[PDB]
Amino acid sequence: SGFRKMAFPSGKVEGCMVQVTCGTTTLNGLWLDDVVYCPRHVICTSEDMLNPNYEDLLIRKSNHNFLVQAGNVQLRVIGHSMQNCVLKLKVDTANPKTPKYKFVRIQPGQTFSVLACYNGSPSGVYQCAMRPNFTIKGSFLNGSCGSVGFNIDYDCVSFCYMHHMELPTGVHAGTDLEGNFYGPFVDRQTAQAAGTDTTITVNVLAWLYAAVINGDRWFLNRFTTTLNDFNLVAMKYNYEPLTQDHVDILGPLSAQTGIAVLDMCASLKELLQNGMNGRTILGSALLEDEFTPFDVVRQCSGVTF
Amino acid sequence: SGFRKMAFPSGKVEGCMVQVTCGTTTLNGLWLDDVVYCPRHVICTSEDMLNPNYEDLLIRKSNHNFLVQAGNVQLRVIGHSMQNCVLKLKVDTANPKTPKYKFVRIQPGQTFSVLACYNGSPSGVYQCAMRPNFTIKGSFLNGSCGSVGFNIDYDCVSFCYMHHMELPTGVHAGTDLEGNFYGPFVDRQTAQAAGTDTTITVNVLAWLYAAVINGDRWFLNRFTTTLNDFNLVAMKYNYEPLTQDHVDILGPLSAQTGIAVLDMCASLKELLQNGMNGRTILGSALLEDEFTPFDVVRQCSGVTF
Ligand SMILES: COc1cncc(-n2c(=O)[nH]/c(=N\c3cc4cn(C)nc4cc3Cl)n(Cc3cc(Cl)c(F)cc3Oc3ccc(F)cc3)c2=O)c1
Ligand SMILES: COc1cncc(-n2c(=O)[nH]/c(=N\c3cc4cn(C)nc4cc3Cl)n(Cc3cc(Cl)c(F)cc3Oc3ccc(F)cc3)c2=O)c1
Repeated sequence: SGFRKMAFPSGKVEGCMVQVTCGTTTLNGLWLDDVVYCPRHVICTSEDMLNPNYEDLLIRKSNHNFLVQAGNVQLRVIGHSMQNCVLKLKVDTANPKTPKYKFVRIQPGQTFSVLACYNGSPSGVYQCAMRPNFTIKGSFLNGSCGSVGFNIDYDCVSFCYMHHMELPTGVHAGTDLEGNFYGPFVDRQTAQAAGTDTTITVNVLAWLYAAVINGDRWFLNRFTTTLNDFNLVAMKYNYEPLTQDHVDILGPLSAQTGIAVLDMCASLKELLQNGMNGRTILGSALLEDEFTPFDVVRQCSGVTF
Repeated sequence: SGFRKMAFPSGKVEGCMVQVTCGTTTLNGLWLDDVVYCPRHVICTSEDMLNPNYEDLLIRKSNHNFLVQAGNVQLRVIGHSMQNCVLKLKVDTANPKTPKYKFVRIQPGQTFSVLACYNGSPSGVYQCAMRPNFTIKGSFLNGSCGSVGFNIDYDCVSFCYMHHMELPTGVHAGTDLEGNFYGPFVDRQTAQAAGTDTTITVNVLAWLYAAVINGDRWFLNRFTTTLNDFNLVAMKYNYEPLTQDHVDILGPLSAQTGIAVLDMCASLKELLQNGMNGRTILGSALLEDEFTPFDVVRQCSGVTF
C-alpha cells in the first residue's frame, strides 16, 4: 500500500558519471564503453556562449584539449566528434561498469528518473515528467549540466534525457542522447521562453485509478460522460484532449478496479468544476499529472482494496 | 532552481541487498562485511506469526536452515545470533561492495531515503520522513519486508531503518539496524494501531523558506508573532509545538533570506487560518512537512532570487 513519486535505483547509472573539462568550462559526462557523451556547450569559452558556431569551435580543438576525469582516474581522449548538440569523446579505456543500455527518446507525458550530478559525482535522484511543452520541472543547480535521465527495464538502462540549461521561468531543457533537443530550444546563452503548458489528462486519470486501488473513492460518482463532452470541459481548463487510444491504455486499470474509463472521466469533470474543498486525494490537494499508467501499475498492488 | 522530493543515490546500498529464506518464509537482507541483517520474523512459519516466541524458535534452528542468496550466488551461513528484532547471519564471504557505513537511529521529523526491494532485487528509491507517531508513509508491497532506509554523508552510508510491516491504516512500521522498533510496535501478525499523528512545524517553516529562496513570496506578511501565541494557534490545528531551539536550527535559512523566523511564523499562522485559496506554494496546495532544514539547504541555491 501507499503511493509516492518513485525513481529507479540509480546504481547502474552512477558508475558512468564523469567530469569533462575543456579550458575552464566544466560539466558532467556519461561514460559508456570507450565513448564519453556530454553537451557540446563544454567547448565554449565564456565569450563564445552568447552566440557560438560550434563546428567552427570544434575544428579549432584537439584531443588533448579535453580532460576527462572518472573520479581521480584521468582518461585519455583518442578521438572526438560532434553529433548534433552532443559531443562524443572517444577514450582509451572501456568503462568496466558499463551496463546494458539503449538510447531512447521519450514522448510528452512520459516519466523518467533523473540523477542530479555535480563535477561528475551524483548528489540525488528523483522522478520527472516531460511536459507537453517539452520542458521538465526538475531540481537543478549550477553545474548540473550533463546530468542524465533514464528508465530501467529488466537490467537495461534506457537513457532518454541529457540536461542542458535552465529557463527564465525556472524550468529545465535538454536533449536526447543523440543530441536532438526536446522542444524548440537551442544551445546558446540567450533568453528563450517555453510555450504554454497543459495538463496531461491521461496521467490524471491514472492517478485517480491509483487512488481507488489504494482505498479512496469519495471523488467517484454515478454520472457518465462521452469522450467529446469531456473534451469540451477539459479544453476550458487547459487539459490535453483525450483520444480514444488514450482510453485503451487505461484498460488494465479500468478492469482491475471495475470503473469504466468514461465514468472516471465523469469524476474528473466534476472535480474540475467544484475543486476538492479542502479534501485530498492520495495526500494531495491538487490533481497530479506526473504519474503514467505504467507508473501506477509498477507501484500499486495487483489486487484492489 | 526547482524543488523536489530528492533521494540519495542508491548505488552504494544496492550492492548489499540479498534474499534470505528460512523454510518457506522469505524476505530481503542487508549484507555488510561477513554479516547479513534481516528481520527475525523470517524464522516464523505461517502458524508461528500470530504469536511467536522468537528465542524459542531460534534455538530450534541451525545454520543450514538459512538460505542466503546474493543474486544467483548462494552464501553459506557459519553462525547466527539474535539482536532484538534483527537476525544476524554470519556468512563465509565478506561482501566486496561493502561501503563505509554506520548504524544510526533517526528522530521524529527527520528524513531518509528508502530502497524498496523484493526478493533481494531493488525496484525503486524515494524519500521518506519519520512521522511524530513513529510510522512512515511509504510505498511498500508484499515482500518488501527487509527493505532499508538510509542517508548518505560523504561516501558514508548511515543506515537508519529496516522495514517490517504495514498497519491497518496503510502506514508502515520498522526498526533501526539494531533491532529496536520505532514506536510502540512489535513483530507479531496482530492488528496494531498507530497513535494520532501531528504536523512537523519546523519542517513546514523550512519548506516555506525554500519557497522564498525559489522566488515565491505571496504568503509573506508584515505581521509579527511571539513564540507562544503561535503555539496556541498551532495546537488548535494539530501542529507540533515550536521550541526556542527549533528556531535556532532555522537560523541559516533566516539569514540567507532576511526573514525573521517569527515573521515566517506569522505567515504560517495566517495560512492556517485562511487556507491557500486555490493558490499553491512550490506547486503544492498543501503545507508540506516532509522537508527538513537540511534537505532545504542540500537542494536550494546558496543565493536567493
Ligand atoms: C541553477 O540553474 C541551472 C540549472 N541547470 C543548469 C544551469 N546551467 C548551468 O549549470 N550552466 C550553464 N552554463 C555553463 C556555465 C559554465 C561555467 N563554467 C566554468 N562551466 C560552465 C558550464 C555550463 Cl553548461 N547554464 C547556461 C547554459 C547551458 C547550456 Cl548547455 C547552454 F547550451 C546554454 C546556456 O545558457 C543559457 C541558455 C538558455 C537560457 F535560458 C539561459 C542560459 C545553465 O543554465 C543552471
Ligand atoms: C503490501 O503491504 C505490505 C507492506 N509492507 C510489508 C508487508 N508485509 C509483508 O510483506 N510481509 C508480511 N509478513 C510476511 C509474510 C510472508 C510469507 N512468506 C512466504 N514470507 C513472508 C514474509 C513476511 Cl515478512 N507482513 C506482515 C508482518 C511482517 C512482520 Cl516483519 C511482522 F513482524 C509481522 C507481520 O504481521 C503483521 C503485523 C502487524 C500488522 F498490523 C499486520 C500484520 C507484512 O506486513 C505488507
